[PDB]
Amino acid sequence: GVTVTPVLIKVSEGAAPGDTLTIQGRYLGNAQTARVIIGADENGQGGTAFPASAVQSWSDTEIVLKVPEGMPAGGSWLFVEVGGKRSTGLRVSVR
Amino acid sequence: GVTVTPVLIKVSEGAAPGDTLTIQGRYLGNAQTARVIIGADENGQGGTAFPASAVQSWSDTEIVLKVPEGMPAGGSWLFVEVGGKRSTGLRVSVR
Amino acid sequence: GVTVTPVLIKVSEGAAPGDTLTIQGRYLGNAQTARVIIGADENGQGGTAFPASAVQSWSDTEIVLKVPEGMPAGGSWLFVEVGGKRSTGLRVSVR
Amino acid sequence: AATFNPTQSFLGFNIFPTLTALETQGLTRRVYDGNVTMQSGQRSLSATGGAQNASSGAAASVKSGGRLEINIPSAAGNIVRQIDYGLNLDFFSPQVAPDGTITLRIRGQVNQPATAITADSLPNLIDFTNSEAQSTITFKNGQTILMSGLLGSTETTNRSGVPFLSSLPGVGAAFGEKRTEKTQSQLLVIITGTVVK
Amino acid sequence: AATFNPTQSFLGFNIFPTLTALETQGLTRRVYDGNVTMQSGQRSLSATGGAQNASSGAAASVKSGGRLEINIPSAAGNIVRQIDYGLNLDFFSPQVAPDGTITLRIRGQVNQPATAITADSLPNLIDFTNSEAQSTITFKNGQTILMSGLLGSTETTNRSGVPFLSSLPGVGAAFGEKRTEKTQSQLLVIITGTVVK
Amino acid sequence: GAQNASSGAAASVKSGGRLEINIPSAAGNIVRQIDYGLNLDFFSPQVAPD
Amino acid sequence: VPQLDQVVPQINVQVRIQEVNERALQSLGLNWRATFGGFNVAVSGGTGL
Repeated sequence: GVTVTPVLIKVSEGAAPGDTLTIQGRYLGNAQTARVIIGADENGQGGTAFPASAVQSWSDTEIVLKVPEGMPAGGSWLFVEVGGKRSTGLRVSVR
Repeated sequence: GVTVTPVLIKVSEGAAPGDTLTIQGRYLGNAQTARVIIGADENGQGGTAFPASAVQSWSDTEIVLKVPEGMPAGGSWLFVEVGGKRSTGLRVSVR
Repeated sequence: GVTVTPVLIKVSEGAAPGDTLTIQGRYLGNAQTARVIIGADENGQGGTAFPASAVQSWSDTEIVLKVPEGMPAGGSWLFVEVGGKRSTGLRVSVR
Repeated sequence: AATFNPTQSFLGFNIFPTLTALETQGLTRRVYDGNVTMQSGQRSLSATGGAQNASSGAAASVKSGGRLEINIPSAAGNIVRQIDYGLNLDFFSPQVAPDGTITLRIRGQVNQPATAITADSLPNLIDFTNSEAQSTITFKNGQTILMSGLLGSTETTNRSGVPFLSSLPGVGAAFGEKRTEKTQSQLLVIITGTVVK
Repeated sequence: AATFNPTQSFLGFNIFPTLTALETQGLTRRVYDGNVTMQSGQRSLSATGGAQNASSGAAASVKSGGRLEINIPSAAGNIVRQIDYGLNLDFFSPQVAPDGTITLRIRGQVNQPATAITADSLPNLIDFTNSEAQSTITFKNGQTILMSGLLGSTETTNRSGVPFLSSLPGVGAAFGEKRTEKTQSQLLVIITGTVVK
Repeated sequence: GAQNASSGAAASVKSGGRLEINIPSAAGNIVRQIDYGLNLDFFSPQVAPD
Repeated sequence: VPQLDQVVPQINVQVRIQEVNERALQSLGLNWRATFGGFNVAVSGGTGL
């Protein structure tokens, strides 16, 4: 059902608990079909998924999130998995 | 949880006991997740960590410290360890 | 604790007993951690250390001394040993 | 690679195995620390002896390594060059403010010939392992700043053998080969300076 | 590298070992101390004999070593050069103040041909081990200043053998090889001067 | 005196190798440098007060 | 002069270039030759029957 690889083009700065994280891409799907994973390595392994309650908006070209409490601070990789298919990643800095 | 190597870009001068030491970097994390080590060699071995009470500010791109009493005077290397991952070092001169 | 080699950049002239000798460098440490040695050869061997009472000022980039009585007149080499680590030398002329 | 022979028949079972295993590591370090003393409005020096050098326009310099002298006659102008290898540090336009703020252009370069020069070499193509950086930085008296950094990594991880049996975890290497390589690298260029009273 | 032979069978156990171990040190020093006497507003000398030299524009000079003379005819202008090796010290623009403050540009250079010149050599490419520095300094009568310094270091530390056994501490060398090398270097250029009454 | 593709860059970083080419010609000598490995060039880096 | 002599920002820019490649090969082939009375049949991959 999902054949095309999602592409991540831009993420914002900051990402402290309570801040707003914006992601922009191309084939990003639905909030009912996909999920955002943070804290992963270069290959997408590891990492923890954002809760569904963290999603403020989700279009096919933009995702807006609220950073929860308990994310791993430091540098890590962010991916979007649409229908089980992994996107291209971007490096994000959790505060 | 921490996959990206922190980068140290700038340190200030001086560093006498009671002075303010400022460090600037990129993926520097949290004061609850990371620590600053001074007095190390080129490879990060040796050295003593700053106490948690020495931290005045800690963003992901700037750390501000108060130099305690008892640090080894002379030249040495400074590193930041974020989530167990070591950064690139800078040479610092403890007075 | 001291990993970086101190660098000696400039010394003043004269150095007769009772004169003021100024040394400028980079990683020169503390007067409680380091000492100045005069009368050494090219390799730092030999030579006599200045007394601690001869020190007027000691920053990490400048040392000011008072030349005592009894130093060996003639040409010789001056070194600063910071934490047991020897610097690069400069030739000095004791009057 | 299996065959069948309907005309003969071997006696019993023979297995004729052969094993091979190898491990390796390496680690190369190379460090340079250069000082130069200079003035604020320092200009370049034009000596050059008639040869062309990439550090002619530098206010200050320090070198250690080798130097290739090239003298090729040509009808459009002779090629008379100098190529320096080893360590090259060039400083351009070093203005200093009354505060003690230092502005500066620094190149810095480490290079080696890829293969040795053997007096049968021709100056028409030379290979020169090389690492370089250049930029302008500003810092105050006594501070330390990173001008450039570079982190690398590779991996090759080949594998070959019997279908579906060479891919089994652990015992896969009993039905073919396996090979993996990994590399890391780090390059750092760090600058500091002081005012000499 | 293990094999099995199901057709034969050796008698007993044989071990056939072989050991190799090597250690080495080296230490090279090379020192030069040059004086030149000169005046404040001293200008350069233009003799040159028609050949081009990198020290033509120097107010004062001192050399010791060798000198390559190059005479290549060309249609764009002949290449007539001199390359000096050994020690070269050049002084440019030596103004002195009534205080006794001396301002000066100094080059200074130590170099050698990498391989010997053998009368079958051609002047088209020459290799020339080299170390050099140049800058402008100012100091008062009797003081001493470092114009340049350079500290180096290398390390190679290879290792090879049986997987997981050649990496064991101490006994690892019983299952393969091991090699380590380390190098240090120091280069210092120091200047002093006095007024001659 | 050699021609390099990164001459007009405001900042640079390289790691790899470098080919030096000296070919005499009557229309102008070919004196070039070709860099391989990694080349990163930055051109015209303006920054706003934001 | 006060506007042309102001402090301008200093920045650090990081660029990451990443490249991954993967391969997979799979060969399989039977190559026989049968001889019964009068007949000689050979089947291969390059040439057919």
